[PDB]
Amino acid sequence: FPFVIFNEILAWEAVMKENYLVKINTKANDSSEEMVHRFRQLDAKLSDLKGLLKEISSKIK
Amino acid sequence: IQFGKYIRLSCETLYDLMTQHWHLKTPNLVISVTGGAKNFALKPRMRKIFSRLIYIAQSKGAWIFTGGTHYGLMKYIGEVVRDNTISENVVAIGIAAWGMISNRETDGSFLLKRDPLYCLDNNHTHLLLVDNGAKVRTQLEKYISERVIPESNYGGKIPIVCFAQGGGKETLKSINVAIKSKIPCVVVEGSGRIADVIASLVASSCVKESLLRFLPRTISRLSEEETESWIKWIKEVLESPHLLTVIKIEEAGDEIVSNAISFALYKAFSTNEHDRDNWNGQLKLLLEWNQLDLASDEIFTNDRNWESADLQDVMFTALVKDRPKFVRLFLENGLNLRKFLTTEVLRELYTNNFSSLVFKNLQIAKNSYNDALLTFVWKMVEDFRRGRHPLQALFIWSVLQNKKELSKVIWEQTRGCTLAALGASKLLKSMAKVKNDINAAGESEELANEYETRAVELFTECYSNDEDLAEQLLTYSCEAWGGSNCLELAVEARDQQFIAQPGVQNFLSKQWYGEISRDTKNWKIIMCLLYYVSFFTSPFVVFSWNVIFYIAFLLLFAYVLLMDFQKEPTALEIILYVLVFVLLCDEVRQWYMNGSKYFSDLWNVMDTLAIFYFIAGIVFRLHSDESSWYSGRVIFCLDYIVFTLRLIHIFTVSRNLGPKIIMLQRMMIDVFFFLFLFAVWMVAFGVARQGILRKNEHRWEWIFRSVIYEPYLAMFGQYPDDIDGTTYNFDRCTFSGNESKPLCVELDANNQPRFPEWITIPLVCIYMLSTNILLVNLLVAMFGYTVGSVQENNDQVWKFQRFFLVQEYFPFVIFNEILAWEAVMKENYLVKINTKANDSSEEMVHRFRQLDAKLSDLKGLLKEISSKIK
Amino acid sequence: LYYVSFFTSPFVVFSWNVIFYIAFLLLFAYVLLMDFQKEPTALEIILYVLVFVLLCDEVRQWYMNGSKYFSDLWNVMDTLAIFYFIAGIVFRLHSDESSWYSGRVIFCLDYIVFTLRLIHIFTVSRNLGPKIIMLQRMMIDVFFFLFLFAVWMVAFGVARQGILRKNEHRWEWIFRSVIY
Amino acid sequence: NAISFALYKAFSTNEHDRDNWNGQLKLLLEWNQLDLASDEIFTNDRNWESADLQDVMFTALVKDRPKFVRLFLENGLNLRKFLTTEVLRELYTNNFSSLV
Amino acid sequence: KNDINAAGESEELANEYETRAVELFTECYSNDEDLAEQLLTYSCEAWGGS
Ligand SMILES: CC(C)CCC[C@@H](C)[C@H]1CC[C@H]2[C@@H]3CC=C4C[C@@H](OC(=O)CCC(=O)O)CC[C@]4(C)[C@H]3CC[C@]12C
Ligand SMILES: CC(C)CCC[C@@H](C)[C@H]1CC[C@H]2[C@@H]3CC=C4C[C@@H](OC(=O)CCC(=O)O)CC[C@]4(C)[C@H]3CC[C@]12C
Ligand SMILES: CC(C)CCC[C@@H](C)[C@H]1CC[C@H]2[C@@H]3CC=C4C[C@@H](OC(=O)CCC(=O)O)CC[C@]4(C)[C@H]3CC[C@]12C
Ligand SMILES: CC(C)CCC[C@@H](C)[C@H]1CC[C@H]2[C@@H]3CC=C4C[C@@H](OC(=O)CCC(=O)O)CC[C@]4(C)[C@H]3CC[C@]12C
Ligand SMILES: CC(C)CCC[C@@H](C)[C@H]1CC[C@H]2[C@@H]3CC=C4C[C@@H](OC(=O)CCC(=O)O)CC[C@]4(C)[C@H]3CC[C@]12C
Ligand SMILES: [Ca+2]
Ligand SMILES: [Ca+2]
Repeated sequence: FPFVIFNEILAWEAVMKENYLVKINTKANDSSEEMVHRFRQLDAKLSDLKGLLKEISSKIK
Repeated sequence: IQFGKYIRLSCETLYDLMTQHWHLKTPNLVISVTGGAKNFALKPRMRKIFSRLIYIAQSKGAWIFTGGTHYGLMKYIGEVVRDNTISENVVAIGIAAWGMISNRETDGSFLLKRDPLYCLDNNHTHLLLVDNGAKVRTQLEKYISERVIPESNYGGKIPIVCFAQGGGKETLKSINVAIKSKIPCVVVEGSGRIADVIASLVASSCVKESLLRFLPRTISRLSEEETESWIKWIKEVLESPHLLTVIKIEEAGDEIVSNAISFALYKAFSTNEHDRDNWNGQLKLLLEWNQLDLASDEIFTNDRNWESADLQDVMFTALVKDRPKFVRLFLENGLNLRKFLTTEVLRELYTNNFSSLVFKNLQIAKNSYNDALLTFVWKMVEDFRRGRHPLQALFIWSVLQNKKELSKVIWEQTRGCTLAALGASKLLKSMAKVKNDINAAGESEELANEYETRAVELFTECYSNDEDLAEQLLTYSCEAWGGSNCLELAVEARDQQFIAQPGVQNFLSKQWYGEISRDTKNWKIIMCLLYYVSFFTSPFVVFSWNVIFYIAFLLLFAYVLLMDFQKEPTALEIILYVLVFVLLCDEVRQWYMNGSKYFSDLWNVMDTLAIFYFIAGIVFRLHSDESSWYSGRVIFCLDYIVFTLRLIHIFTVSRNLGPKIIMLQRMMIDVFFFLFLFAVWMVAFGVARQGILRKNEHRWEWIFRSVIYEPYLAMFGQYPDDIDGTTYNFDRCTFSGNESKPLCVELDANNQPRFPEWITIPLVCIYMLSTNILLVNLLVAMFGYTVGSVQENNDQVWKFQRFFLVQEYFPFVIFNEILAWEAVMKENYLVKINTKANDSSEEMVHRFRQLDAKLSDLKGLLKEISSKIK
Repeated sequence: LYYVSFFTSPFVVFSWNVIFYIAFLLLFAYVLLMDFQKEPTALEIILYVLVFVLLCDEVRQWYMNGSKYFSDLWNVMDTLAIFYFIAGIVFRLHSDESSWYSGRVIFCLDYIVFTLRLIHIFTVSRNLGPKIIMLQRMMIDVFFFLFLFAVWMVAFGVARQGILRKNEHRWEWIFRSVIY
Repeated sequence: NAISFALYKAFSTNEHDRDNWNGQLKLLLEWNQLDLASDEIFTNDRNWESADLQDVMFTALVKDRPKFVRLFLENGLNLRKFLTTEVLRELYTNNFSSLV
Repeated sequence: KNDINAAGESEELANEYETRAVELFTECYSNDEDLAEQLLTYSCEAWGGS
């Protein structure tokens, strides 16, 4: 006891860190617990429906 | 080149260069049409898609054709290719245009501050430079798609996918000449200029209603004669939508690339008009990719052309390539698993695809932990390796290799699924105990705790129906799949949740009370202590008449030891020699009802040395010498403790003492910490207490009477009774070394006690503070946390060892419809599993999909009425 | 050289520093009780070597760190363990029983400080380990208890002297009856 | 989101500042309108070089525009090239607050 | 500590980047652990001291 006294690893992280930063900046979008964004996507065609009937209203008259 | 290889081409033999001199032939080819994007919005969704794309391309070993320059997506493609190649292989060939390269040289190294030219990308290892004064790239698309590979399930043809995301004329032209060529499988995305136009369109004026919301600032720079030509291209692009696939913004899920690549590769495979008859190739194509919902809807939902007899070669490759949802799809559409699992198919499953890393891990278990079911499977796995309920043999194959989702599929096809959910938990707990890995160990224990909870909810559903039918399942060997029944198989694997459940606990209480009508009262049976003889058949009474025999054994062993035990062994002392032989014979029987798990029990060691010290007591007694006859009585006295402390372990059945005695075996780490602190404090104080006395001999053992023993009595209250001052040399001490009194305080010429007494008095008062208060009262808190923490676990532990005490069952003692009932109830269980994923239904986003299915039908019906008025 | 590579892991280097330390305390025990004559005997000098080893091992902890070594609390106690030991050799080598006995008392009081290092050495053991660090959280519960006990001792002990009455009381018969 | 949208809609339609994407970016940087700066300025690949994106980057750091620092890096900006020895000197002497 | 809300928020962000490094390393360790354990020994081109 007194004798005691007297490349590939970086590339491996770069793939896995990239999948981490991807997983962060989309999980705010993968929250998605409200269909109020999908509610916005519904009424995008209801203006197109009434406008297409307004365009056919000029063709009969 | 230095910043790879390059070549300056001119507008077939290109492919002869890239393969015979350069790298390997490919089973895939993904092409990202861009390159003019010196500026590119690398959004996290566009970053997600092209990072999962190259990971997909590395599983198959593709080439990737990009723009080749150092900006935008091609810089990002090369960065993800380079990191994936270092950590099959992806080659990222760039195809640039040689008039747009900045610093042309003619092993040449490559290197103005606002140049409109392009820097070459560093991480494209092979570059193609087209000379002039897009064409040869699309011709290289058409040649590789016509290149015939015989070892493929695509019909050959080297599956080519084109990824369109950007905009401009240079890609809009490159989608037409893609689609004009056969099999481009162009895939568009919902982010970009042109790729957002073609995504929205899936009339000549209706096209220009789009592409001005998406490309408003390039048509104002365009002539009127060219915007009809731009409309003319998107006319031809939208002509064949079976080569166009969209990755929508709303599908921001997982595997959105492989659900877009394989959908594009299937849409250009089902429309060749000679492979539409070939449903086999479309199934093997849909099996490499994980597209299950396309393989069900497009292949199996017509009843068109199959026999469920050539569904076997696609089944064998669905097992070994880990397709758990496709094993389930082949069994839903008709596949006899007891006929598919021949003796040859299991031989090809146990020799080749059974990984030898698992088989060497079972070679570890042949010496480390020798069990009874492990030696049952070793003959079976080495039966086929040396080349019967075979469906459970496939279940063994899938649970050993930790295939979690596949084993849940094969579990639902067994005939005892109530049984095999425990035997899988036994095999998995063996492998999770042989620890050479950490995440593989931490997941194999997880799946062992899935199949244990799977067997728990099975049995509570079994028990909430007819319980005598449910209790009859626990006794079946079940055509000898395992060694033992469903009840003992949870015991060998220590499935404590399965025995703490109220079905088994009510079963064991019925088996312990025996023929006695259960729940009379516990008092009335003791008041009752060939119908009179059948009372004395229940193991509750056989237990009680082994306690009464044991207490009367101890009362005889008491009376022999105190009033009897003369020089020769008297009359009653011989009856004690008979009663220890009975307890010796009862431990011979426990060496006969078990081989070596009897020795694995701790308390079945203590009762052997209880007999071993007793038979040593008869040896020291029969010597007729008081130098040895008295030491015979001392061994019999010390043996009385070991026999009386067996009355603790006998009363672990009592439902009141029972949990508390097993609770007592959890305090032994709180005690051994307390004894460690107390022994160090005893030696530190007891040796420093000898700054009072001073001599050289001290008997070698007057030290331990004063250094160890006298501070030991201070814990129960002794407090240095008359050595710590104003107690002179009147008695208790010798000055000499005789007699056995502890020797005197060191003195002076004044014959005064030399010890300073301002040091020894606060030394004792510190020690009496610590070990009597700052230590024992600490032990209560560490006891008090233990009963707070392990109490809900001790109930499961006591209910677990409650089985062995019922399993154990006076010298006269020593010397069809049930399967049909489970088949209905198991069928309602497997129905309830595979629809509860659909009965989750907590989001109306599926109903949101059902809403807009008619809004296209509404606007289209108004488009159809628009032609009738005009 | 496979037998020697067993003795390279720090688990064994820890164990052979415990066995050395326990045998240091067993020698320090046997010197303090049966030995320790007027001149320092044969075995007593081997104790002077073993305290120099623990002095050199604290020099090394003053060399693997500069001042975070002193920021540790338990790396202060083992320095005054050596400092009271080297003070013990000073009071011993005087050849005067007025001072030679007080050399043995310092060596006796030093035996507590060296034995209470065996508490801090066994904070690795995964069983005693959490509980010894748990023991350093009770010192605010104890110092509250000692505060309540000392105020109750003085309030009762002084009011216990509506029994006796004198004027001198040695200045220290009070503490034998009011506190002790 | 209503003031800056109104100020942008009357800035992109002057027919002499529609060529000036630099002024429409500095306008959209004072207000925190990120989704308008992405969709209306960066989603055409119309006219920038990612070399005069540096003066708008330096004012996106010192005026605490965290979502616009992210927007300039998504659309191409070499941060190891933008952070010269001079830019860090102008970041450690002036905008590095001396209370810190 | 000369402020209170600035102190109570600077300790919060220190506990964000600590939990950010924890979920990084559990993702590092659930992959190849000898690769993950080799990260803990790198000076990493001498950014910090240790
Ligand atoms: C000199 C020696 C050999 C005589 C032995 C004396 C005791 C060791 C024996 C005789 C009386 C026994 C007890 C008599 C009554 C029972 C109640 C029994 O608890 C229950 O029955 C639970 C239900 C209930 O509350 O009644 C558990 C064992 C116990 C305590 C026995 C424990 C061991 C005892 C104390
Ligand atoms: C002079 C001597 C021989 C007479 C002493 C009488 C005992 C030897 C008898 C009378 C009460 C008996 C006990 C009464 C009931 C208990 C609890 C019983 O455990 C139970 O699970 C039933 C009680 C419950 O479940 O609440 C096991 C037997 C036991 C220990 C019996 C063991 C033997 C006992 C102690
Ligand atoms: C903090 C509390 C909870 C702990 C209580 C500590 C006391 C139990 C100890 C600490 C100091 C001790 C005293 C310190 C030294 C003296 C003198 C001693 O007599 C002499 O040494 C004579 C010296 C002289 O006067 O010349 C007798 C014991 C006595 C009273 C001790 C009595 C008990 C005391 C008060
Ligand atoms: C006169 C003096 C100097 C002699 C010293 C006697 C004790 C201070 C020593 C000798 C025996 C030692 C113990 C022997 C065995 C171990 C077990 C060890 O615990 C474990 O190994 C945990 C794993 C397990 O349960 O085995 C912790 C230290 C401990 C208690 C030691 C603590 C200190 C002890 C009591
Ligand atoms: C006459 C004297 C010299 C003989 C006394 C024997 C002890 C000096 C030896 C035998 C048991 C040893 C101990 C056995 C195992 C422990 C626990 C070990 O801590 C662990 O983490 C391993 C145990 C675990 O992780 O459960 C550290 C060393 C230690 C204290 C060892 C220290 C030295 C000990 C006490
Ligand atoms: Ca037994
Ligand atoms: Ca130290």
